[PDB]
Amino acid sequence: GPSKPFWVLVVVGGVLAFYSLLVTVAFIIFWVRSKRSRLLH
Amino acid sequence: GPSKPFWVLVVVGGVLAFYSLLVTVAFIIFWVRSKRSRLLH
Repeated sequence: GPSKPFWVLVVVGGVLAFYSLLVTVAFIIFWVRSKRSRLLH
Repeated sequence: GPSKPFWVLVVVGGVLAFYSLLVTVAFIIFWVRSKRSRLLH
């Protein structure tokens, strides 16, 4: 009647996976790439 | 009544994010690490 917990489970695992993966992974890419501090080869 | 909801939310979202993040993050970094390595010229 009031929806099953299956909703709160997909909603949490869904947003957490995209937000944590894109924000955390992108953070690593900028940390080692920015460490260069210079370009032009 | 007791079904350990918070426990599964952290365990499920914790492993899923650590698996795709640890394997994918290490995959891209190692790709340019070997190609941009050479050290044999």
